[PDB]
Formats: sequence, structure tokens, C-alpha cells
Amino acid sequence: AYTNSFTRGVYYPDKVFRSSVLHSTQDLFLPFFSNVTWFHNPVLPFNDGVYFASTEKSNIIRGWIFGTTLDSKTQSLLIVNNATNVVIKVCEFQFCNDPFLGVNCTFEYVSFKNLREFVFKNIDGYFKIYSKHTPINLVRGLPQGFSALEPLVDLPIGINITRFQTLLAAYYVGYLQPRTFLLKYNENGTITDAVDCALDPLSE
Amino acid sequence: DSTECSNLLLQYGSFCTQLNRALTGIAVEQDKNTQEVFAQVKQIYKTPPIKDFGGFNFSQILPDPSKSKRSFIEDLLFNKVTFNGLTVLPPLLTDEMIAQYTSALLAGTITSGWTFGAGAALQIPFAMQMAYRFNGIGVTQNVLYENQKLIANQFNSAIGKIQDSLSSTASALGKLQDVVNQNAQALNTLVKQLSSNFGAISSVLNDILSRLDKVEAEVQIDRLITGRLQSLQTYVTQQLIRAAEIRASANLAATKMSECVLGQSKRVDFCGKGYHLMSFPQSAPHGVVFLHVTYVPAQEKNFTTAPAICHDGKAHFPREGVFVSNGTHWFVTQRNFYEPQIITTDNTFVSGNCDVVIGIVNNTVYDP
Amino acid sequence: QIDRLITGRLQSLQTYVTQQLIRAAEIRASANLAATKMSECVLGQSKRVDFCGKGYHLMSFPQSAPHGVVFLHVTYVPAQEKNFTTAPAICHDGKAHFP
Amino acid sequence: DSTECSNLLLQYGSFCTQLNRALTGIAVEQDKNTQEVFAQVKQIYKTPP
Amino acid sequence: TKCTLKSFTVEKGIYQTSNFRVQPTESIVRFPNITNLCPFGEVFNATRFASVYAWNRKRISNCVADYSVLYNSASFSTFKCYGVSPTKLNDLCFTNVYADSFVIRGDEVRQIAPGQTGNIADYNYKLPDDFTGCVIAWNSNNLDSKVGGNYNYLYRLFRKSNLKPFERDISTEIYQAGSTPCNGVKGFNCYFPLQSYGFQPTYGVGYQPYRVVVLSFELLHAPATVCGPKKSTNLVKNKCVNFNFNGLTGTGVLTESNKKFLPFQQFGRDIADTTDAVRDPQTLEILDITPCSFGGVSVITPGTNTSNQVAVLYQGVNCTEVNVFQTRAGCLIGAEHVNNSYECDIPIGAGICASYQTSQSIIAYTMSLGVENSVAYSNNSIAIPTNFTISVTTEILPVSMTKTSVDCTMYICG
Ligand SMILES: *[C@@H]1O[C@H](CO)[C@@H](O)[C@H](O)[C@H]1NC(C)=O
Ligand SMILES: *[C@@H]1O[C@H](CO)[C@@H](O)[C@H](O)[C@H]1NC(C)=O
Ligand SMILES: *[C@@H]1O[C@H](CO)[C@@H](O)[C@H](O)[C@H]1NC(C)=O
Ligand SMILES: *[C@@H]1O[C@H](CO)[C@@H](O)[C@H](O)[C@H]1NC(C)=O
Ligand SMILES: *[C@@H]1O[C@H](CO)[C@@H](O)[C@H](O)[C@H]1NC(C)=O
Ligand SMILES: *[C@@H]1O[C@H](CO)[C@@H](O)[C@H](O)[C@H]1NC(C)=O
Ligand SMILES: *[C@@H]1O[C@H](CO)[C@@H](O)[C@H](O)[C@H]1NC(C)=O
Ligand SMILES: *[C@@H]1O[C@H](CO)[C@@H](O)[C@H](O)[C@H]1NC(C)=O
Ligand SMILES: *[C@@H]1O[C@H](CO)[C@@H](O)[C@H](O)[C@H]1NC(C)=O
Ligand SMILES: *[C@@H]1O[C@H](CO)[C@@H](O)[C@H](O)[C@H]1NC(C)=O
Ligand SMILES: *[C@@H]1O[C@H](CO)[C@@H](O)[C@H](O)[C@H]1NC(C)=O
Ligand SMILES: *[C@@H]1O[C@H](CO)[C@@H](O)[C@H](O)[C@H]1NC(C)=O
Ligand SMILES: *[C@@H]1O[C@H](CO)[C@@H](O)[C@H](O)[C@H]1NC(C)=O
Repeated sequence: AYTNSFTRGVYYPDKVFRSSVLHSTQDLFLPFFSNVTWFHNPVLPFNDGVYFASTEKSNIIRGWIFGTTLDSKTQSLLIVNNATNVVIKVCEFQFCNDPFLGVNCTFEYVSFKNLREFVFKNIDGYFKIYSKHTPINLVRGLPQGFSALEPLVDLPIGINITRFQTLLAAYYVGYLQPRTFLLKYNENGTITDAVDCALDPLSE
Repeated sequence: DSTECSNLLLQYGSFCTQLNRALTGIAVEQDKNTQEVFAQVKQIYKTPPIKDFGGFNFSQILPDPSKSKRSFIEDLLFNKVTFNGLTVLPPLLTDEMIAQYTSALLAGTITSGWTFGAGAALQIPFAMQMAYRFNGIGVTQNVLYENQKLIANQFNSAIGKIQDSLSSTASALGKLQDVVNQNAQALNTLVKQLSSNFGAISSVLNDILSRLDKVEAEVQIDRLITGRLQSLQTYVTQQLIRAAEIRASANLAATKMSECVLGQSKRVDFCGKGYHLMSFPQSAPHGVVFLHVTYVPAQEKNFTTAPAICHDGKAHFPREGVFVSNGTHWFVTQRNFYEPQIITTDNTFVSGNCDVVIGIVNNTVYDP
Repeated sequence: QIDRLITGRLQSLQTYVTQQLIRAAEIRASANLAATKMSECVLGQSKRVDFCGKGYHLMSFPQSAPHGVVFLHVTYVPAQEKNFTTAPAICHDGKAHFP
Repeated sequence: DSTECSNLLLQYGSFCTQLNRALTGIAVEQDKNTQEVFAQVKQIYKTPP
Repeated sequence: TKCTLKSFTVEKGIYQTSNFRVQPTESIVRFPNITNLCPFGEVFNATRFASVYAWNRKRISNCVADYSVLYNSASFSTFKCYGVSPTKLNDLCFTNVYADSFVIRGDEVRQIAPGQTGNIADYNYKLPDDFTGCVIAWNSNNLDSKVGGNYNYLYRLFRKSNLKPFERDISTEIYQAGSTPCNGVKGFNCYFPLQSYGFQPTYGVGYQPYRVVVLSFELLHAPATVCGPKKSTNLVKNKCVNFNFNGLTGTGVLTESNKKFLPFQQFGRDIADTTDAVRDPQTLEILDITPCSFGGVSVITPGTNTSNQVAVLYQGVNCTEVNVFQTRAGCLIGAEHVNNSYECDIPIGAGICASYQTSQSIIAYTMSLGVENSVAYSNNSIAIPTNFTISVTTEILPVSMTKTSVDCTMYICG
């Protein structure tokens, strides 16, 4: 199944305050009006990186796995909310081929009416997470509006990734492209609007 | 201000000094351009306390003492135009000094006509200055005095339209606003080029000096020096060409100052459309504004006409003006305004018999 | 090593020729003005205010100078004014006379 | 039209963009120059038959 | 001025000789509060310890390695380091660090070095010739030695071949010491491969036990999870300073500011990429950055053939940052401000000019535009000239340049 993404999936591309100003930048962004994948879990490719979003006011979804094999022969990220906060590990997990939760290791770390949206990307040796939480009024598709995702963590783990899967009602998955974006920064340095330059001739 | 880089920049020699010499040549010329437009008047002429300019009302273009001391229309014009080693120098003349020159030029023009350009200012009544500006366009001065209230009301009304034209929109000042925009765009482009790598490992100069040791860092820094020096030569070449465009405009503005403020131009469409009467300078940021007052003829009638009229065998031609028939009578009028005079030996001069002239007509010439 | 000298010396020479092209256009604008002052001021009598020097233009004379021209502009300047009462017209036998 | 060369050329920043801007400024001025000469007449006057 | 003009005589004018630039009063360094100090206590202060035939390795990662805690510990019976001097260790960064640990007699501590030979070196723990890292040891006769002898500690007595660098082999398999085939059981010249030091409190300094640690370092494609501890200085506001915040090196004046960065934002940038604010990493205030004050320095001079007096304009500078006078063009120094106004001799800017005048000095004044005149206008007065002067005006125009041609080949390649 699939859905229109509308203007969703922008995030703060660097830790720099800019205000009252328009910034033009090239980075891995979800394209505007992209025809993203939709789910109620399969193993999925990771490509350049992922935008992941869910209708989470329910605690059905618990976590994610990222790697190449996702099994024993090499290290893979496991991310799980322990119902208090996020736990992260990178072990050579031999864990189940159909993992579920009730409705060596080189690194470890510890942190419907709502949508929770996340971006996962890997650059040169760091794994980066950005996220946002919002109210919504629609069950079927993504909420048609604009709000940027803020960084959570920037993890020095050095791992190679090509696939991922969810651990666990609607949620959505879409892939970042190396797009050029124009970003509208307000007086308090929030991104309040954006233009995907490649979208159409007026956006160019 | 990296000392490691400065020791490498010295190997390029005189390139840095001739960029400062070129920009200094441009910067001094901007004061020469401003001087030669406005400083055409030798004395700061100032207006009398009385304002009996024959019914003409200059209050929107003369200084406002309650305001800098700009006029009303100069205040509209000044409202509608709107550190990596870079600096901006002040002009030699402040906007308060430029407004004293436009005030002096305007006060001379109003109280003394063309005369203050040619020598000492000679006072003349404004309705008599306008009569000599009407004779300058070939319209006989009685056409002013017989219509002075109408001409004063048309001028006062037309200055009123300038306030509305400049109050309701900024879009008339596009020539001055674009000079501000081109300079801001050029300086932002010169600073944005500091972020570029030019193929070096990083564009941050202290970052190179952290990542690499002396011989490798020197090869990476020489790319930044080459790229940034090529980016200054690109900017200074662009400003040298843009300064030649502004100097050509400043020489034109200095010429409109001389020929139309200090005089009355006979040159067609040089100082506004219509036959030129006078113009008034008003200052604006980075420029000058001329309000060109002109006579435009407005309500034509068709008449039958003849090159000459034949009297007692003699062909008579008009001294000034042209023959016209209203339908059954014949008259001589001045060319640029319908004022029919009876045809006489005062109005006309003889040259030979009828038969030489193609299209001559048989009509009576009166001898007083 | 020679490619560094060729690059620097070629860019040094391009900088000179670029400034000479711009400076030649500045001198051409002055040569076209001087050609115009000779046609209008010397070969004629210009009525263009302050074109052929200050005052009312009578005539001018060219003198050569190295790399240039010098014009001696002869002009009439009015010099000893007196104040008079004035009127635009005078009323005779009920009719207005104008000068 | 090399992809590998274009990604080197981007590291020079605004040089290529301001060359396109400079030639576009010259191109638009040729239409201005041609209007300032001929378009001085307000109406298309015609000669009599 | 003579040097900037490359000439001995200077004619009258204003010459930009130089650039003024306020120097940094001091250099400042700022980093986050020093945290996650590496777990060296689990290897240097723990109660338990390993037998050398089966040594314990602690992997060290994601932490700050203050090696000075180790090398300043004067309780240690030995410190050595290889490829690095101790004072340099706290500057370095590594992907991983490994701390390898065991108990041995004092006389075998000298075997713990790159490329050396002996029972421990060849058959318990081997170091490569190009080992980069440190060797540290302390006497442990208080913990590892006991009345009647502590026979719990063991070393490998026998092996078929030498260990490779960092090879680990804990095997207890019975060793053929001669012609005897072992057939899976002990006998004459078929022996247990390990032996004990048996540490007794009566042992001398070379037979007593020592706890030993060997630190090994590596750097890889995975980022440096270990570094030595970052230093920091106090923070100085309102003065011109050189600064570093984490890695953001620069020079400027620092002040508190009305900017409200989002919680994750560390730096602030102006329209043209130039950094103009930062968050302090130890108390999260937002500081404005502005450049340390600078400007063109211009020498105003009469002709040197007339006088050697000069005045100096610090363009755009305010005099408190350098007779003295603050013009709108900048701080003017060595010129008398004058209350009169005159024709402009040497221009300064913003309506100011300067001249050499009366016993003589450089004066500076607001320039005069011309004599004020009231034209005697009234609605029936005219002035008519009664007489004239013929005037002759000289006007000079340039018409041509010196014609040049360059041989581009001979200029570039003589
Ligand atoms: C959205 O994309 C999928 C393939 O990714 C395609 O099957 C589907 O028809 C598309 N929908 C629309 C409306 O284009
Ligand atoms: C910024 O934050 C302040 C916090 O007091 C708030 O008053 C203001 O409305 C916010 N928005 C903008 C655009 O400044
Ligand atoms: C001139 O016109 C202004 C309005 O344009 C008016 O206020 C003023 O009274 C008029 N008369 C004089 C003598 O200023
Ligand atoms: C003059 O006469 C012609 C006759 O064809 C007419 O078209 C024109 O409108 C007339 N002009 C005026 C001003 O009456
Ligand atoms: C022409 O002028 C005479 C002047 O007396 C006047 O009587 C006549 O009505 C006018 N009109 C025509 C059509 O002749
Ligand atoms: C104008 O042309 C007509 C053509 O029939 C002719 O009769 C008339 O004499 C001409 N008049 C003049 C003034 O040329
Ligand atoms: C004009 O007058 C003369 C003398 O009366 C006559 O011969 C001639 O035919 C008249 N008409 C014209 C149009 O010349
Ligand atoms: C003309 O009149 C004014 C005012 O009375 C006076 O100042 C001036 O000296 C008079 N003479 C001349 C030649 O201007
Ligand atoms: C840094 O440490 C000092 C002293 O313990 C403390 O006052 C300050 O609040 C700490 N700041 C942060 C950001 O942890
Ligand atoms: C220097 O001043 C003297 C004064 O007598 C004069 O003769 C000479 O020409 C001057 N030279 C220069 C270079 O100004
Ligand atoms: C110059 O700097 C001082 C502080 O050193 C400040 O009070 C003053 O306002 C500044 N400006 C001028 C024109 O003095
Ligand atoms: C100029 O005169 C005024 C009033 O006497 C005084 O305030 C000011 O300080 C004077 N300046 C100089 C440089 O004499
Ligand atoms: C006119 O001025 C000249 C000097 O320029 C003088 O010699 C002559 O006497 C004056 N003539 C009259 C009529 O005032």
C-alpha cells in the first residue's frame, strides 16, 4: 500500500541557528509529494536513509533493527523503547526472523490523536536520528501540513547499513534523496516553511 | 588574519595592492560624479520670505525647515529608495549638503531664471521669467499673461500628481533601487565565495592547519589563496565596469543639470516630452530627479492653409506664423497656438509676383 | 615550477589588458566629447548652457596638448547690474502693449 | 555533460552562476537598446494613400 | 607612507598606507564538562586479577582517557611507553584502546616490551616490534602473595611454538618434552604445560608479584571513540579575544545576546554564512560574536617639500578603540578641529576636509559649499546688466592613451 507524503519529512540539516532568513541547502531529504510506502513487519531496504512515521498514541510500535544481515554474522543496531525511554545496542544479535513484543557488543546507550515522525541516516561513521511529535485528526494518510524534525542523537558506531525492520495501527516509510531544499527560518530559528527545488518549475 | 597564509600571499606580489588601487580609483570618482552634478552653482542662493511667484506654488519642492532640511518630494524620494576585510566608505557630501545644493539651484532658478548660470543671479518676476520661457518655445508671451491663472493652476496640479505618483508606489525609482541591489548582490557574492573549497580539503583555513602538516597544508592553502584572489579580481573587474556605467549616467545628469536647470534646452525630447519650459532638481539616494516642466499642445483644429497669398500681383509671406482660413476668411496665426490676426503688411513680407509660388491664393492684405 | 610562473604571469598580463580595455573606453568617451566640443563650440556657436564654458558662448579656439586638446572658450558674462521697477505689459488707450 | 566533472565544478561556488547572470544582463540590455532607439513614437502613424 | 608609495618624496593628499586591527588580548578554549572518564579503576584498582597464561583484556571505548591519572601515579613500580611520550598521550584520539592485565614476578616485568624474548613474552603474551602504547606495573605482594605460598597464579612453562603478536592461548593440553608419546596422559617427558610462582611473603623484590597492565591503541574507519581529556579556560566577555568553542576557532569580541537558539543549536550564522553567535558549552548562554575592530589607516599630509607634519584617519574606527577628533568617517588623530568652514583642500568624508594652515598645523573642518546669497526677488523688480566682460575659459580634455603592444611570449617566457 502507498500514500502521498505532502510537505512532510524536513529536518534541521545542521546544528546552526539562522533567523528571519532563507537558506538553500543540499542533503538527504524526503521529496515533497513522494508516493511513500504504508503499513498496519517486512524487512525493508535502507537506501540512503529513511523517514519513518507512525500514528502512535497506542504503544503498538516498540523499536527498530538496522544492519546488513540483521543476524549473527555481523553487528546490527537494535533500538527499543523500554516503556521508560529508548535503549540502543549494536550486538551481533542472532534474534528471531519474525520478532514480536506483546500488544558480542561494541556500543550501548540509554536516553489515533498523535503522529510520531523520525528520520534515520548514516554518514561516514555516525548514525543520526531526528524526530517530532504532533497532534493529528486523520487515521488513513499522513497529516497535510508542515513542521520540521529535530535531532535526538548522533552515534559514533561506525556500522554499515543496507536493510532495516520495525519491532511491534498505521505507519509509513519513505526514502531520503540528495535533494536541494530552500528553508524558511523564522525569528526564533525554527524552520517554518520549505521548497523542494526539484519539485516543479515554480519551485525551481 | 592567518599568519601562515600571509607568508604565502606575499609570493603573489603586486596583485593585492592593485586591487586596492583600482577600488580607490572607483571610490574617489564617486565623489567627483556627485560634485559635478550638484556643485554647478557658485553661491548658495536662498529663497525670500515672501512666496508671490505669480500663482505658481513651489512649496512641495522647496526645503521644509521642520524636517534633514529636504523638500517634501525629496523626503518621498529618500523614503522610497531602501566585514571579512570588506569596508564601506562615506560619500564626501552628506545628504544635508546635497539638499543645500538642490535648494540653491532651485532658489536660483525660481528667483532669477537662466541668468544665475551665466553670471551673477539677476532677479526677475516669475510670470516674466515664464514669458521669456514661452518666447523660447515660439509661443508669444501674451499667450502666458492672458492665461496666467490657468497655467499656474495646471503647474500646481501637475506637481500634486508627482506627490501621488511617488506616494502610491515606489516602482518609479527602479533605476536607483537597482544600483543599491547590484552593489548588495556583488558584496554578498564576494563574501559567499569564502565558503567555497576551490578543490581544497576544507574552506575553513584553520581546519586545514589542524588536519595536515606544513608541506601538505601549504598545497591546500594555495588553492584557497588562488580561488579567493580570483574572486577579488572578478569583483573588482565587475565594479570597474559598473563604475563606467554610473559615470556615463553622472555625465548625463551633469548635462541635464547644466542645460535644463541652469537654462532652457532647445534639444527635442532631451528634457521631457513637449516643448521644454524649465526643470527642477530634487535629490535622491545615489542619484538625482528632475521635474521637467513642458508645454504640450492639446486641442487641435483643422484649417485650410496656403504658403503665400497674392495681393496686387505681389506674393506675401508671413514674417512669423502661418496663413489659415477659418472656412471663408483668411488669417495669420502663430504656429504653436491658435491666435488669428487679420493679414497686414506688418504681419507679412513681399517676394515677387504670384506665378513662381505653387499653391498661392488670391486674398486681400490690409495696409494700416 | 614553470606552470606556476606561466599561470601567474599570464594572469598578471590578463589583469593589465582588462584594465587597459576599461581605461581605453574612459578615454574614448572623452575623445567623443572633445570631437563634439570641436564641432559645436569651434565650428559653430553652441546655445547649450555651460557646454562651452561659463557665460553665454561667443566662440572657442582649439590648442593642441600632448595626449589631449585645450579649448579657449570666449564667453560674454554680464557684469554691472542695476535694479529697475518692471511690468509685463503697459495699458495705453484701453489696450495692452507687450515688448 | 560529464557527471564527474560537474561535481568538481560545484566546489568553485558562485563563479559559474555569476557568469550566467552577467551574460543574461547583457542579453536583456540588447532589447532595451533596441527599444530606446525605435520605440520613441507613441502610435503607428501611416502615410496617406 | 614613503614605503607604501615606494618613493622618498610624498606630494599633498590622503594616502591609505595600512590597516589597523585590534589584536586578541588573550586566547580562550571552551569544551563540554569533562565526563565519562575511562574505567581504568576496573584494571588498576580492582581486587581480582588474572594469571598470565590466561590474561584479562578490558576494551576501552566511548570515554575520555586521562592517562595522566596513570603516569602521575607515583605508587607505580614502573611506567614505560612506546611510540608516544607520556605528556603527548592526553592530546591523542583512538577508535579503540585495549588494557591487557596479569600478575607476574618482578624479574619477568622486564620481558613486557616490543620484540623481546622470555617465558611470558613468547608463551603467555607477545608484543610486536612496532607496538604503540604503554606498559605499567606495581608491586602486589599485599594481595597476590600469601603465607606458605600463593600457588593460585600460573604461567605457561611449555608450548610447541612462540605466540604471534597479541595471540591468546589458554590451553592446558599435556606437552611432549622429549621422545615420549603422550597418548592423552602425563608421564616422563610428557608434562603439564603450566607452572606457579607460588608467591610467598618471604620472597625478594624480583620474585614478589606485580600487577601489570599493557595499553594498546588503534585508529580505523570507525570514528575515535577515545580521546585524552579536553582542557578549558575561563570565559572573557567585552574584550577582543581569540576563541575556540569545541572546534569553532576564531577571533572577535564576545557579548551576551538577545538570540534564542533551539536546544540542539550550537552556533549562529549571518546572511552571508559568517558566524555571528555561539552557545557556551559549560553554561548554555548565547554569545554574540563581532569582529575585533579594524579599518583602513590613511595618512593626511601636506606636500613633504612644505612640511613633515601628518594627521591619521582610522577609517570607521571609534577613538576609544585605538589633538584627537571623532569624525563620521572615523577617528582623526594629529589634526586640530576648527570651528570655521573653508573650501575643501584634502577630502576626509561625511562633509569633513583637512588642510595645512596657520605657526602652522593640519586643521580639520566641515567644508563650505559656497557664499550664501539672498536674491533680491519681488514681483515687480528686475536687475538688468549695464555692462559686460569677455571671459576666456581654458578647458582641457584627454583624447588618446600611450599606444602599447606586448609580446605575450617574451613577457611570459623570455
Ligand atoms: C505509488 O507508487 C507505487 C509504486 O511505488 C505504485 O504502485 C502506485 O500505483 C503509485 N500510486 C500513484 C497514485 O501514483
Ligand atoms: C519567539 O519566542 C518568544 C518567547 O517569549 C515569543 O514571545 C515569540 O512570540 C516567539 N516567536 C517569534 C516569531 O519571535
Ligand atoms: C501651496 O500649496 C499647498 C498644498 O500643495 C498649500 O498648503 C499652500 O497653502 C499653497 N500656497 C502657498 C503660498 O504655499
Ligand atoms: C481633421 O480632419 C480629418 C478628415 O478626415 C479628421 O479625420 C480628423 O479627425 C480631423 N481632426 C480634428 C482635430 O478635427
Ligand atoms: C470666419 O471668420 C469671420 C470673421 O468675421 C466670421 O464672421 C465667420 O463666421 C467665420 N466662419 C466662417 C465659416 O467663415
Ligand atoms: C493640391 O492638390 C490638388 C489636386 O487636385 C490641386 O488641385 C491643388 O491645386 C493643390 N494645392 C496645392 C496648395 O498644392
Ligand atoms: C487671381 O487674380 C488674378 C488677377 O485678378 C487672376 O488672373 C487669377 O486668375 C486669379 N486666380 C488665381 C487662382 O490665380
Ligand atoms: C538691488 O536691490 C537689493 C534690495 O534692495 C539690494 O540689496 C541690492 O544692493 C540692489 N542693487 C543691486 C545692483 O543688486
Ligand atoms: C558544568 O559543571 C559545573 C560544576 O560542576 C556546573 O556548575 C555546571 O552547571 C555544569 N554545566 C553543565 C552544562 O553541565
Ligand atoms: C620645493 O619647494 C621649493 C621652494 O622654493 C621649490 O623651489 C621646489 O620647486 C619644490 N619642489 C617640489 C618637488 O615641490
Ligand atoms: C564610541 O565608543 C564609546 C565607548 O567606548 C561609546 O560610548 C560611544 O557612543 C561611541 N560613539 C561615539 C560617536 O563616540
Ligand atoms: C565651536 O564653538 C562652539 C560654541 O562656542 C563650541 O561648543 C565648540 O566646542 C567649538 N569647537 C571648537 C573645535 O572650537
Ligand atoms: C564697462 O566696464 C569696463 C571694464 O570692464 C569699463 O572700463 C567701462 O568704463 C565700463 N563702461 C560702462 C558704460 O560702464
